[PDB]
Amino acid sequence: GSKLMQAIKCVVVGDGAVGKTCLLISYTTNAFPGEYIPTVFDNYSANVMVDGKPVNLGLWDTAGQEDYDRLRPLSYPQTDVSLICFSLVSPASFENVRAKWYPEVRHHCPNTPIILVGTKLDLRDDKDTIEKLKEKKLTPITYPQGLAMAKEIGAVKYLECSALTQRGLKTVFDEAIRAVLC
Amino acid sequence: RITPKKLRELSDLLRTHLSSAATKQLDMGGVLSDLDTMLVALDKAEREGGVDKDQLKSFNSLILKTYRVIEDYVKGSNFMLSIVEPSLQRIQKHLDQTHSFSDIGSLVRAHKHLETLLEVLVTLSQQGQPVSSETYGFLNRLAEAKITLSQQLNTLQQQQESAKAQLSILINRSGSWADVARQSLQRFDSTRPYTAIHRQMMAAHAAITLQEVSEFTDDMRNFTVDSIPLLIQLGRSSLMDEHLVEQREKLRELTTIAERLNRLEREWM
Ligand SMILES: Nc1nc2c(ncn2[C@@H]2O[C@H](COP(=O)(O)OP(=O)(O)O)[C@@H](O)[C@H]2O)c(=O)[nH]1
Ligand SMILES: [Mg+2]
Repeated sequence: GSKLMQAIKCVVVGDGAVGKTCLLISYTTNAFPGEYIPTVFDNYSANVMVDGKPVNLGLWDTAGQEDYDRLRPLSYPQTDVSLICFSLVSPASFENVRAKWYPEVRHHCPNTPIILVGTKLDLRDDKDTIEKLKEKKLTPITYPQGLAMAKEIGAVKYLECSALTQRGLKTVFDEAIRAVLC
Repeated sequence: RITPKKLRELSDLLRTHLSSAATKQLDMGGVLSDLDTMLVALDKAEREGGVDKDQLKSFNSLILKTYRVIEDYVKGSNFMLSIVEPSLQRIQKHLDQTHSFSDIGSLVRAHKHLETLLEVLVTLSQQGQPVSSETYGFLNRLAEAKITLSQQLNTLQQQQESAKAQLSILINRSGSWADVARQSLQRFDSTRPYTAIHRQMMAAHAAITLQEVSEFTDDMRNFTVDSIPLLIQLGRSSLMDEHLVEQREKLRELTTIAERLNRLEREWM
């Protein structure tokens, strides 16, 4: 016979090259891609156990660019939760959380929970990356900094993760799910 | 093979869509699927003649005129994705290929086709309920194809402009000695009858000719160094900008002059 289960829609946004597309791949295939990385991940829906009852998790990747700006809006309808991603080693991606992504989502999805995701957690303690940024008066975003951004945009949870090491990765999606079951 | 008869079979087909358009009946899956056919037909025809350049142009026109009309008609369940996807997959096989300047028009047409499926499919979306994930997934695949393709097409036209440019530097420079050299060579060719002594005589004739153009010996070495590769790149195809094959053939004539004179000594002395 059949039984019902929860089906949840999830939409990921954020500046180009913050790691959106890799996050999704690494999570759903347990493999960070070598070369070739589509702009937007093939639309794709995952069954995840949570507290003993399975849940269907529809992952909608996005981009922005120029074709991609007419496209992104079409993902928003009926969204249950949305992740706003930015790169921990790109303060400009951080600024667009307040400036761009937060307002865009609240426009299209009033009342839907938002998680803020700081990405590329592995690169924060990488001296190559840190030196490059020192070389132009920049430094990584810290936790209390991201946590405060999350507080200010009314995000339900702030989470750091690294698609490459998978370090925070599974937590991000568990919390995304959890935020929808209240 | 694409014959003329086939081509007008295909043209009467488009005209049919153009009328259904005129009277608000256009089968949009019909016309998009059929257009894909036109593109492969026109592609095949372009690269084995059999069809005269008169029709090829009017067929191209008629295609574009259909695209036109589709764009104007859009302002006023996965059904489309189902019909239109084959076209994207075929066009996707062009991207992984290697391109020459004869391919320009083919790619301009493919681009217009993706441009058009995109505008049509986003329009049906922006109004027709939320979009399915299959269609969203297609849409993005379309946008990635269109931008990769724009990037190659721009590389190709950018490269061609610089061949046009190189061509006319070399044509302009040649002509310091085009004149002297052509005429020298004409005199040399017109006079030439074996034995020891015949060999000395032909040697002498060549030495005279080399002298006549001795002010350019150097220039003509350097010219063929510059111009032979350009000619290999531009190749011998009938299918490119008309002015460009003109300039191209002008450069081949110039190059055969220099190359004769650059060879003359090791050939006859
Ligand atoms: N070092 C590192 N690089 C990453 C990580 N995630 C993504 N990247 C790199 O960031 C670039 C952008 O990745 P992508 O996921 O396509 O960016 P997107 O436009 O936001 O989806 C690529 O070169 C990735 O390899 C990560 O966790 N660690
Ligand atoms: Mg991407």
